[PDB]
Amino acid sequence: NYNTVSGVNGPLVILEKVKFPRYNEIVNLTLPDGTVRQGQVLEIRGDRAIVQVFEGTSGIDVKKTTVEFTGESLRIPVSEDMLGRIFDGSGRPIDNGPKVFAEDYLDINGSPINPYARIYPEEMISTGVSAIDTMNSIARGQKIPIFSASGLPHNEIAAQICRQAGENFSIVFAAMGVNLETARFFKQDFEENGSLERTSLFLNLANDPTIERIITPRLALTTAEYLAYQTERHVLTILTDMSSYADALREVSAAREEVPGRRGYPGYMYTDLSTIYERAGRVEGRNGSITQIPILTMPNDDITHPIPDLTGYITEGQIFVDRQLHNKGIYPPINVLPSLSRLMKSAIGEGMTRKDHGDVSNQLYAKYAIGKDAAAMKAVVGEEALSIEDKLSLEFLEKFEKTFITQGAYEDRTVFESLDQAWSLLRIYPKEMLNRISPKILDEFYD
Amino acid sequence: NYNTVSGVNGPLVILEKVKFPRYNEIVNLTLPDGTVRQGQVLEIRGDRAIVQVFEGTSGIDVKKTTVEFTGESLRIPVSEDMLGRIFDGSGRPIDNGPKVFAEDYLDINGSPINPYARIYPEEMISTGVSAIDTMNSIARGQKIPIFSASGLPHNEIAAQICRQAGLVRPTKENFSIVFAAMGVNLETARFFKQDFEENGSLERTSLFLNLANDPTIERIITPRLALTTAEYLAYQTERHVLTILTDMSSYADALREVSAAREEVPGRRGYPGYMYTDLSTIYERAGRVEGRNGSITQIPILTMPNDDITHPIPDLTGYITEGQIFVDRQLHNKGIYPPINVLPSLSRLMKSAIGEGMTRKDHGDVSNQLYAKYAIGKDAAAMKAVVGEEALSIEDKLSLEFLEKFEKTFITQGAYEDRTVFESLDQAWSLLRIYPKEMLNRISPKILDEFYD
Amino acid sequence: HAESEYGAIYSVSGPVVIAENMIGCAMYELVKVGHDNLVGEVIRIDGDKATIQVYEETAGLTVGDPVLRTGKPLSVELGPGLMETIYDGIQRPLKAIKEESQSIYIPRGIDTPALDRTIKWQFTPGKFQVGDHISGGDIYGSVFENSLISSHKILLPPRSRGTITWIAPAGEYTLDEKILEVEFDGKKSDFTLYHTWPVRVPRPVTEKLSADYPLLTGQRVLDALFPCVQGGTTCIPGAFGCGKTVISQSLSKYSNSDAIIYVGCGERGNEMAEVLMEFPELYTEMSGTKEPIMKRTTLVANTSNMPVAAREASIYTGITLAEYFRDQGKNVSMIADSSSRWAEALREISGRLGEMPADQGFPAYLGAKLASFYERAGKAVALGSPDRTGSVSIVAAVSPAGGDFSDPVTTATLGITQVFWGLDKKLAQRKHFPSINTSVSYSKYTNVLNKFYDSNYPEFPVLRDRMKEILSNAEELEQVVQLVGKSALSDSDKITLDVATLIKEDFLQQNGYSTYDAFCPIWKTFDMMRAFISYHDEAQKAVANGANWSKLADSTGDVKHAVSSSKFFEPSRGEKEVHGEFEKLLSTMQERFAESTD
Amino acid sequence: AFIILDEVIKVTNRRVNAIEHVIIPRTENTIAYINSELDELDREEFYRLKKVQEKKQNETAKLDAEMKLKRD
Repeated sequence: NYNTVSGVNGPLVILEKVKFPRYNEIVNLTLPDGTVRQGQVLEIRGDRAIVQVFEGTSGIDVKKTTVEFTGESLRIPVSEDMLGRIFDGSGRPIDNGPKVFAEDYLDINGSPINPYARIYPEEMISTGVSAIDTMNSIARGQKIPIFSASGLPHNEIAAQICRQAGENFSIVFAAMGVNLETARFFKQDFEENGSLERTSLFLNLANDPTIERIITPRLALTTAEYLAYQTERHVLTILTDMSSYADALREVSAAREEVPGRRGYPGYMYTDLSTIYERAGRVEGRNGSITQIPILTMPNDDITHPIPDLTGYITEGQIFVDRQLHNKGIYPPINVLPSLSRLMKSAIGEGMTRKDHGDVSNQLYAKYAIGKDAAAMKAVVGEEALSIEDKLSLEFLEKFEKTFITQGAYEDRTVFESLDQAWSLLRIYPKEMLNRISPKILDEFYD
Repeated sequence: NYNTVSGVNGPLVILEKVKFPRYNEIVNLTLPDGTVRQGQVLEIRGDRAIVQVFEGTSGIDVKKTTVEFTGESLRIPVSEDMLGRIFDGSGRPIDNGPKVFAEDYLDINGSPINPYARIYPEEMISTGVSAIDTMNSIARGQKIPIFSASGLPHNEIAAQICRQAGLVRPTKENFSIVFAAMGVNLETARFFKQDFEENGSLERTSLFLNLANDPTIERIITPRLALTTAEYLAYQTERHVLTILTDMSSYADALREVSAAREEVPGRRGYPGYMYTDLSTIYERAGRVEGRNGSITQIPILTMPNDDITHPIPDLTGYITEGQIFVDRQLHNKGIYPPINVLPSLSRLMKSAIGEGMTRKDHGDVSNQLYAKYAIGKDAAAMKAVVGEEALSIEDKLSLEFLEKFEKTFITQGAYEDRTVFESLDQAWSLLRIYPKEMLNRISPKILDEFYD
Repeated sequence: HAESEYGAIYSVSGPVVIAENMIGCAMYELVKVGHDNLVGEVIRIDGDKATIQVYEETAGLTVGDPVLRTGKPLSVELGPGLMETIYDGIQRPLKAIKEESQSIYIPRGIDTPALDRTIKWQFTPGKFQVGDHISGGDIYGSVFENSLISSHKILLPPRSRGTITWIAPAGEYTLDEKILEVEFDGKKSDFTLYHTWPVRVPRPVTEKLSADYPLLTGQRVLDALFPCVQGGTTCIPGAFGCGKTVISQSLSKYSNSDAIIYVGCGERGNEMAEVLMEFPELYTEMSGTKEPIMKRTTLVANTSNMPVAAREASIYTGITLAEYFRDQGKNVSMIADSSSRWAEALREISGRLGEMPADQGFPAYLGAKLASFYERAGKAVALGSPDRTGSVSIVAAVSPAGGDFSDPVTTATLGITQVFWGLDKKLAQRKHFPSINTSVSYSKYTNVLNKFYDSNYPEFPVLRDRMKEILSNAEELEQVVQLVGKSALSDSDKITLDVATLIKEDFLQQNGYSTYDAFCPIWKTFDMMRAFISYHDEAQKAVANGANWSKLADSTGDVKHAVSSSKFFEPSRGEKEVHGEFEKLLSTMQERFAESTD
Repeated sequence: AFIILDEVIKVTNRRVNAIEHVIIPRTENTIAYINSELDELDREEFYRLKKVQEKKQNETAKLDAEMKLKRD
């Protein structure tokens, strides 16, 4: 421990003549204002040390502040009594309840999954939406990235998805600099569903420090890991407003004066992004399944930003929300072009959903693509819809857009209902118009 | 005076063995060749100091150079004898006259006007132009720029403005102006000289001329000298003060030059990050002072790079000064008289000089209606150029002929011909009379019944 | 106060001032530097040399000038008397400073009091009894600052709870005089009508509440398309001189809230001067007879010609003032002119500090300040026995270069905003009325706004969605007409285009300089949209009867001129004449139908 | 067939009208604005890289100063 410091650059603090320092360790500091806060040591060099403040370095005197270092890394108090309650960005109870009894204490960083002990989930979890469970198959244990825009109702769609979803499935949420209105709406939805008692999260708001929220996501991640490795139940991890998390990590790397990449991101970020995707996956011998489904906002409604690019390149598949369909007035705006699921492979076919699943999916992709090209042609050329193929393609595209694309947020439909609705919707196009459909699929539904 | 100097790199200087140096302090640099160059202090740290050379570090010995530091901030020898006499960008007489006796020594930096002490824009003026009257009004003491393109008649049209200014303004005591050039051309210098001579205001006005042959520091310092001079005229002299500044583009590129020479972290488009405030230094100085006679009316002139109105220079110009008068290359090659772009051009306060009690109640509504007919005429011109002459509506052809007539007649008057505001309102009422009765939706019933003969 | 905690000036370049030999100064702490004892805020610390950020002009200062650290953070005075008072970047009165210095210019190292200690006000103990236990936020008294707003609450200072000891009697007093004394476990503490609150931390409240109460915009596009409620965050990004300052003035004028806090940042002096000249001339005609716009608002001035840090400082001060107004149990608003100046100021700050830049020159902490400023305001129950429901709206102008959404300002603003009202340069360049993009401006608070407009049994959502659909279909019709021609369309599309033009000329466009269109009431716009929808439905029904759109438009000239004449109208009286005129329009449609047959 | 040949010819002319000052200009403006945005972004990134290289050079100069100090 050292009450003597050398210098302070922003939220980052640096002390001299420090001994037995631990890199990436939990440290408790008492400031001049009488306020006590928690922080993490960034680095240690020679006889000097460098630690960072998660709650901010503002309002602290160098002489009157005392830093007590544990000498060991950050250890979170994972417990099974956290169900239905709430915690803050630092972990403190925000539910106006007392401190619960801890079952165990371990690192918030989580643990690396063994190469031979991993398990590839084929499980099929119904999304409830006609455009979700069908297009990009929702699977417990898989990883589906979510990129949204500014002013986009991603919170409403995610909430409607968690609400029409539900051995039940426990949900763990992780907030990084989440907005006050976002927290209010999420609370309203979670309370409206009645599943709030079966859920728990660590809340770090916008009014609160967002820099201590990076550990909050890690805390919720250790919570999901402890839920999967002990409780043996279906688990879903979610990181909210991950864009603020990337901006904060970028701020931390920028304060370090290290080699900056695009959008101020760190150079070793290649591993860092993995930590956001390492909150998912199952193990051999565990009945439970942990699946992380983070959501972030692509800058200036551009997926070309480092954030959406890394989120898409790392995780398998991504769920996209178009600004046009959201400005159209229709229900949930999933773009069949950009949206995809790598878990839609093992979850299709007989024994999982239906034998007409994959075929109708590929046919849907072809119909959407042909309809899009037909839209470009209808825009460039006249209203005659470019001969025959483009006319049926554009008509079927618009029809599928006004029906199949919008299933509603408050409505929960099965996969069979969406398959039948698609069966009624594909009747406009000829049976020989589908090049993605085989002989068995063409003779599948003649009803 | 410290004769000790340490390093020299590019166009800068560093000295040691000194203390208590002042920010932007005047410093005299005596070189090894006997050359005396004026310079300003950049930064001061401990026993070390760093300053910037105006005349450049070219041809200067390290240990053989001596420097006398005044220690005082940027200082200029302002006086009342500046009227009629010409001064250079370096302050030295270019008129080959004797030593000018300074009435007061004041900082050229300029002092920001207190908000409570700031008086609202009022009255009006006649620039001799219909567009400087009808479309966008020009208040007396207000600040409006002129955005032109390279090769265009910026100097000539501005000359028309400065020449017709004091002549037409009385129709709303001669008006006194101030001419300022920063890193400008010899051809433009001769043109401006012949213009100021032709106006005969050369006796009643002062000129600060920094040639392009001169250094960039002098060009950047010319604006400051003009600021202190115009301030001394609009406060101490208590007279009507017109401020004419030119070649803002040169000062901008030179600003980028100084910003890069220090290898500082640049903002958008390679300019300085303080550019908003750097321009605001001389930009927000314009206005009226309550209780104090006279005012400073800023009429700056800038040149958009590659004739691009979307350029960062013009964008920052609009972001600093309030409102601007655009000169388009579209109408400059049309052969008609001076090319004002109706869309981009706008006035800071066009509501201050309108209404009854100022000029007339037929001004503003006619401006909105005429602007509407012109814009509708432009869109209709595009539509007519697209589909065809038989494919356009009646309003399309009517507004087309109206805009064409507005461009050929209203927009074209003359440079040495100063059109009175009344003539502008009459010609405008006659131009609007060309349109139908249901044509103007921006006009009131009374004005419509009154204007039609 | 003769404490003499002092570091020495080391390196000075521009606005940034690094001072060494001071380990006592804290981060974001107030300090008096230079020989002129200028106020400033220390930023970083390196070794024995702490980097300090000056909020004033550093010109003229020299090495060796002492810097005294207060050790405490930025603070401003909260209470009565600040209203209708212009405070500078140092939070000092502009009129009093100009009168004291006896100069129209701005001095350096000047110290002046926020409020007037010689100012007297009539304060009365609001229903509170002596000896009763009180805490922070409770109203200890009430004073009338203006002729409209009465009983400005004197709040008990923060971090104070206990029992009322010596509470002095009601009467005439000043801001520097203690009106009460409270006994607690911390022994004795003196309580006054004026309470000091830190500018770094906004004035706290009880608990966050959902805002279902719509705030009146007065403009059709601001109330309908992109809606803003009381406590809602509505962005107003615009180009340079696009009427951004004008839209801000219009917003602070026609506002239906109680008070207004307007802090100019890097704006023109002529704007604030014109504001000061036209504030007093305009008087309220509502309740509280004889009351101007100047007395119902407060103005903070950080000039473009002023220091760079003065903008962010005046912004934070305006935020603390708006938070204090929200803690006062009244609906208020913050009008910020050119937040981009404060952002660029942050860019020059992080840039001069040696920190690495990312995009548009700014630092990486921009999002934190933007999101904090956006989530700071809102509608919430305040602290104290009073248990009032307070509201604070945030209105911030962004000035991106060339009006591009790619600018850091536009993105950072759009990210934390629940509502955004965009400004276009297309209709602004043509000297047309207020320009807003129907394909851009949107609001996420529009739903609860529809729920709130249903209280008046108006149709916000229906009329807005119908008009937006008509606008989009007419825009596509514009793309098609521009593609092929106007002869390639049908009667319905042409009706959609004509209706689009009618909605453009007679609805979205309203003259602010006019004696009528300057302010549009809720009932006026609702009746206008309803009559427009009625004429649209009647025309659509008439077109379905087999009549051409042009033939229908032949005898409909009267209804058209009548629909275009609904902009003028009159005062609150005569709404019945308008609704009745609509009825006469439907009747006219029936007459036309009779005329057709035959 | 002649009449239709006229009408269709008009259609072709209309396309020529759209491919002249409309499509071509739109593509030109799009390409120019995209070029400016991309070149500016590359300029910003290059500025970050220049600052990074300058940081490495200054740190290296501090290393050199340390070596000289050790020598002294």
